This record gives sequence, structure tokens and C-alpha cells, in this order.
Amino acid sequence: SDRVRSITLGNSTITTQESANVVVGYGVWPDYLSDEEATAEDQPTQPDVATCRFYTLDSVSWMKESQGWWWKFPDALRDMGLFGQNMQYHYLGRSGYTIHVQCNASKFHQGCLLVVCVPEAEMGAANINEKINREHLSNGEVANTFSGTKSSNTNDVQQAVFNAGMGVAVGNLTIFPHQWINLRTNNCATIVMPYINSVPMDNMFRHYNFTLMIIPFAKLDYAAGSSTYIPITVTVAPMCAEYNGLRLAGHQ
Amino acid sequence: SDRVRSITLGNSTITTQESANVVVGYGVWPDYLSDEEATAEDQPTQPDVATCRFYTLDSVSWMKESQGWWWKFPDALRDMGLFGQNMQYHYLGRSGYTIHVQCNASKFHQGCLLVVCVPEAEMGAANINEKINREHLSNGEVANTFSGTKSSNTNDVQQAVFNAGMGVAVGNLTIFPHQWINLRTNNCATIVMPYINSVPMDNMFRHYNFTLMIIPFAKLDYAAGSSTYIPITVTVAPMCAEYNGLRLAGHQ
Amino acid sequence: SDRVRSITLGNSTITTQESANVVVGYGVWPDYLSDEEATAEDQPTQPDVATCRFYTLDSVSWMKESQGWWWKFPDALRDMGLFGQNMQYHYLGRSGYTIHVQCNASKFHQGCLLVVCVPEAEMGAANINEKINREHLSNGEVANTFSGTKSSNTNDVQQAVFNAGMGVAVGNLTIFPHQWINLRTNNCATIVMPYINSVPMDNMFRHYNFTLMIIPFAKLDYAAGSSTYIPITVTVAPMCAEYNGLRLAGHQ
Amino acid sequence: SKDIYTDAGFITCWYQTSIVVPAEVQNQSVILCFVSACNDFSVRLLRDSPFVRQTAFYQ
Amino acid sequence: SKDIYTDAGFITCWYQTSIVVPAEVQNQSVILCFVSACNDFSVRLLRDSPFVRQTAFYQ
Repeated sequence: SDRVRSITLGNSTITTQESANVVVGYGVWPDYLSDEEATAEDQPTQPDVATCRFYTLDSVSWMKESQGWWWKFPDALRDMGLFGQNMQYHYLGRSGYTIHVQCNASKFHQGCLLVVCVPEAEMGAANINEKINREHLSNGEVANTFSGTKSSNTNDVQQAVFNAGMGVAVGNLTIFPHQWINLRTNNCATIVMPYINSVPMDNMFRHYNFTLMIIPFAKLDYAAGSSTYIPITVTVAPMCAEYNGLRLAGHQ
Repeated sequence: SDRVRSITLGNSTITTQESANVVVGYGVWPDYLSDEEATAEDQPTQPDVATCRFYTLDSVSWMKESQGWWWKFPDALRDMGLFGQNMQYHYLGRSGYTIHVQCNASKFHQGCLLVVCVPEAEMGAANINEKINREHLSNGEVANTFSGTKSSNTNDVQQAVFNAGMGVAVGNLTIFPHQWINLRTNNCATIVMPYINSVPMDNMFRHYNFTLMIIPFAKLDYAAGSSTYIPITVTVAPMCAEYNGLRLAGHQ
Repeated sequence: SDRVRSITLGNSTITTQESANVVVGYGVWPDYLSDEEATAEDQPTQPDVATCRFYTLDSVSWMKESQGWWWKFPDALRDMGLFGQNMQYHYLGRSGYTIHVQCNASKFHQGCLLVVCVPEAEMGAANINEKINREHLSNGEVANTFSGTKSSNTNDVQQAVFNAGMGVAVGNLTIFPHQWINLRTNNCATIVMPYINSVPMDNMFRHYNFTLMIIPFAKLDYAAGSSTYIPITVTVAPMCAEYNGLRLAGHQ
Repeated sequence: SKDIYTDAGFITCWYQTSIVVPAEVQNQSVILCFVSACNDFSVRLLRDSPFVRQTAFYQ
Repeated sequence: SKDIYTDAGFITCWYQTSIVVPAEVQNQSVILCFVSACNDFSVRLLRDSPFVRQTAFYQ
């Protein structure tokens, strides 16, 4: 059957046995930048094995009262090997991604996640005329968490699930490349995400390309003898990463 | 796999995912009446969408002590739309049927139903030299119920499962077009039933064409934390229905 | 799918529905003895239906503290019909085998058996300079049992699982034709075993050809409401059995 | 009918392995049995069935 | 918008059979619902949405 899928990128391999399918972007597969759409004049850097490979982020715990999580993604891979180093030494970056999310249960557990991959998720603030600190939009490989009600913390994102931090209807948030992790059919959700920007290359510190969002619509539920701890693991692999404008290390 | 089946008749569709097969009568598929086997001389009435479509009867509750159920079937559809109206305005009717029975459980429940479709199930009486009222042979879309022991009610059918109301061995009752709903493999039982009579057309009030019987051989059983309420739903669709001898509405 | 397997040898048939595969020896299928590899000069005896058929041994009970079991196999079939009688009347025997082991559970039980088929499993003694009685190496269709610790019984095999009675590492015991019965995927383990000896025919009382070993690596485990009694059933069928040197009945 | 000359044999059923079931599932279950004839089956001599027993007419 | 002339009908959902579940499994579950248009769908007359409500400018 087509439920078993194997993905190899570099020296890292994922074998799944209850997959659903693979969503590829807006139909476009990630490729390198051609000479007609180019702007910069010098030779790029294509590592292609030491960069294009699966990196595993932190596992998050999914209780019955969990609301959702988000990661900003050119910035969650800041300290992930030679991808993060090549981010630190160059000025212009350009890559696509492969986002694989693991969550397992048994046939006695129920629940349903929505894994969305949203371009340009410019988020709102908890206090309206106030500036958000960078530690709340992103935290690296550590997830930020939505809240169930109207949050009003200082220098923080408005954390409500029914507005997704952006002021929209959370049910209408499926216009983006998405899958579901339904615990009675699924085990994982693979999303191939190409490069989307208004410019051909961009800096990978000053800009946030997209935002993964994992939101449980059907709440997690189980009986009085089943397992309580259910983790959720996100694994990311850059694809067709190239780099331009080499200079010293830093971001300022 | 061949376990998924979809049936479309009119503007009503049934999608099943744990079906077994479809039993078709005695091999014969329901068709219209030819000119060589005809008796009446005038033009028949073939509605073909407003009549040939799935009608849903009442759900019955299946406890651990349930014995069985029966429905008479040209009479259980007396008040079901334009099929029942076309029964009320004509003198001669002729149709085949499609009988689909739903019952679902989990993988922790056990039990086994026998869904039989018996032509000319002329039933006995509880008191031998006594006349049966029509409210006990049929009740429309409401099911009549067998009993576990010798019933002796007034003007009522002899209700015992081990004689099926007809005085036969209930184990030998599989000579008829039948299926089983075993709760570890099945979810449903589809029976296509053609027109069987000694005459080419007949009146659909004075005659009872057949009798669906749903009898649990393996009794329903479950543990101390599983779900108790398990319904059983019968859905029927007339096929190739035509009508003859139009006059005023009534039955007397 | 290829999980359903049916095996017919004689007037006995095994149908399985959660099989894995069939291991055939060292690639060699059991056949008769050719004229070039022959030693004896007289006509052999090939019963071929009254001998080549499935015989069922005793069922053994698998608790949570079970350690393992073994059967010697030209000797466990001493009192099994015309195979055992043809063993008793001839001097030279030669056959291959088909070893099928049954063990079933539910999807809530866990455990993992290793079914090994070991040629020339010459076993050690509990006391080193002491002679083993024949009732402890073999007992016919009744299984002998390993122990968890160092056993020191009189005239008995050294019964420890971590040395398999032979003084080797039990993890390295998979060089032999083997399968696993994992209770989440499997139900049975079929091993076709050809004739292996240093001579073309041999006596089936003085020699032990091989030894089936069933050892649970992952211990049996279940919850406080599941079924406790889990049997393990071994069924054996001789293949291409022929016999030579007819004389009176006995073994001395 | 029964005679010693044409005796046919015995149908028997035994536990190969037990019924292993998980927790929170019922243990005792039910087997149903079926019988029919194969395509090489025959019957030869007509007689009345020994099941029909009437005494008077059916007025 | 709403008028009596072009009324369209009613979407309803009923229990055909119940939800049978085994032991040690939760009983109450959740259905999610989706909507979209088919390939023969159209819209005709532009107007402003009745959802936009501002009072002053966005200084």
C-alpha cells in the first residue's frame, strides 16, 4: 500500500508506516535559482550534503488542555550545524524545506492535529501600541505556545487559538499547504515547501520566511489506564540551499 | 480492497468501508416487466427518481438479551414519500428492492447478526384457532420483536426465535438470500432482492411480498467500560417500480 | 496479501492468516535419496501418505516467567502413528520435516518468541563429570524446560537460557534456520527442514537429528483484565520419509 | 439409518492453542458451525420421513 | 443576502446507528466539517462586504 513512505536527504533517512501523502507546496518542487531570475553577480555556495539534511527540533508535550505551537523557520535552524554556520557567514540565503512532524498513539487514543505551513505570518501584539520582543516571536528550536483566552502579557504576541496570532479565522487557515494528523489513521505529516519571497534571495536573520503551526482541533482524550505522555516531534530538512555574499560572522 | 462499496440510487448515496459483498437474489437483477409476461393492457407509471431511492426506517436497540426483529416489506414503506403515495393511488404494483442494514461497533465488541430476506413468510398465531390482527404482523417502519420463549398473547404471532414465527428450524433459514453481520469483520449487509410472486403484478396492500429478519445468533457482549447503546438501522430502496390501474386514494 | 498461507500434506491441512513467510532450511527442499549417494543395496519403503502428514504435539503454557522449551526430533514422534511404527520396524531412516508452531494472542498482549531448529544440539550436563539420563534430553511429545538460573539437578541437562544447554551465547543462536513469533505481527512460524547428517541414512532411535527450541526474548505481558492462559502448539510433518532394513520390532 | 456395517466415523475438535485476549475484552466467545454437501454427493432410495406423525385429520 | 424568494433548503444530520465503542475507550468523540464549491460554481454582482466597519482613520 501507499501508506509506507521513505525519504532520504543526505546521511539521514525517515521511514514511516502510517503516512498519508506528501503535499508539495503550490505544486512547485524546490530547485536552484536560474540565471534569468538572478540579481547578485558572484558565485554562490552549494554544500548539498553538509547542509541539505534532516535536523530534529525539540519535542513538545501534548496534554488534554494543549492549545497550539509555532516555530519561525529561517530562525529555528540558527544553531543547527553547517546550515546555521552558513547562515552566519553569508549575507543572502535561499532554500526550500521538508517539514516532517511525528506523533504516535495507540488505537485507543483520539485526537486530531492540523499542521500548517504559513508564509509571512506577521503576528499581532498583546498590547496594541506596544513593541514585541524577538524572544516571543521566535525562540529557536524551542516552541512558543498559544493560549486558550485573550492573553495580555508585556511585549508578547496576542496568544489566542481562534485568531492564530494573525487576526483571522483559524478555520480558514487551510488555504496554506497543510496536512492533518488524525490519530486513528495517521502517524505523520510531510510538507515539502519551496522558496516563497518577493525577492530572489534574502537575509536569513532579518527576515522570517514562514511559520509552522500545529493546532489541535479535536482535543486529546484517552481512558483511565492508557499512556499519558504523548510527544510531538518536528524534523526539518533544507532543500537546494545556496548562499551568497561571504563576510565575517555576526548579525548586526 | 473490495471491502469499500458505494451505492447510488437517485439523490441518495451509501458509502461503506467494511462491507463484505452484495448478494443478488437468486442470481436475477431487478428489471421491468416485458410485454410477453404482461397481463394488464394500459400504460404503466415509471417515476424512476422520485420513487427509486433509499428510505431509512427506525433504528432498533440491541441489548445483550435481544432476540430478533422483523419487517413486512411492501407495507413498511406505506408512508415513505411518493413510493407510498403511488402505492395509495394505483391498484397493481411491481418492484424489486435493495436492503442495506447498518450496525457498527468497535474491535472490543462481539456479536453476530443474521440478516435474512424471506419470501412469503406466512406466520403462525400464538393461540392456534385465533385470528391475528394486522398490527402485529406489520407495524410500518416500527419493528416487531421475537421472544425467547413460547409467547401466548392475544391475536398475536407466536414469537419464538427457534421457530422464526413459521414453525421451521431457525438454523435452516439460510436457504433464503442472506448475509451475516459479524462484528469483527463486517459493518453492513447489502441484499438485492428481485420481484418474486406467482402473478406478474399484485396489490401492495392486500399482499405481503417478503419479510426481512434480523436474528442475533451470537449474543451481544462487551466489557464493563465499553459503549452500551448499539443501534441497528435498516435502509431500503425500491428498484424498477412500476404502477398500474390508477383510481382514487384508499385501501378498502 | 502474502500473510495468508495454506499447507497440505496428506489428509491434514493448516490454514493460517497472520503468517510471515516460510524458511526453507539452507535453501534445499527435502527430496528422496539418489542412487549415487546411496549406500544400502535393498529396496526402500516409501509410504508417502500414511507417514508424510502433520502430527500435533502437546501444548505448553506460557506464563510471564517462562524461560524456554525444547524437543528432540527424531524421537518426539516415536508414538505417532505409522511414522513411529515404521521407525520401530526398520533399521535406517531418512526424512525431512515441516515444523509449524501456533501461538495466538490479541492486540493488547505483547511478547516475542524465537523458534530455532538446531542440528546436532549436543547438550551439556548439570554436574560436569556425570551421565545424563535419556528422560531429560527427550521426553517424547512432552517438552523439557529451561531454567532462569544455574540448574544443578542430578543426571540432568544444565538448564540455563543464556547458554541454551550448549554453552554458547543465546543471542548468536540465529545462525540456524529460525523465525520469530512477535505477537503484534505474527501468529505462526513455519520452518521447512531438510535432512542433515554426515551419513546418507541413519537409525532414528540411537541418533538425535535436531532440536527445536522456543525461547521468549521479550517476556509475556498483559493488563489486569486480559486473558491469562496462552498456549503454544507445535505441529510436525515428516517429508520424503523412506525406510531401510526391515526386521523385528524393538530398540536394543 | 443406523447400522453397524456402514459406520462412518467421528468429528471432533480440540484446542491447538488457547484463546489469548487483551484486557477489557470478553473472554468467552461463540463458534458457529455449518454443513453442506460437495459436488460428488448422491442419494438413492426413496422412503417416507420418520418425522411425520399424525393421528387424525386436519379439520 | 436573505430573501423569501430564493430560499435554498436545510442541511441536517441524524443517527443511522449509534456509536459502539469497546471497553477502556472514550465514548464522546468529535466530528469536523468542511465546505467548498464545485467546478460549476459562480458569483455575479460586486458589492462591499457588510463586515467592514470603521469609524475614524488609522493614525
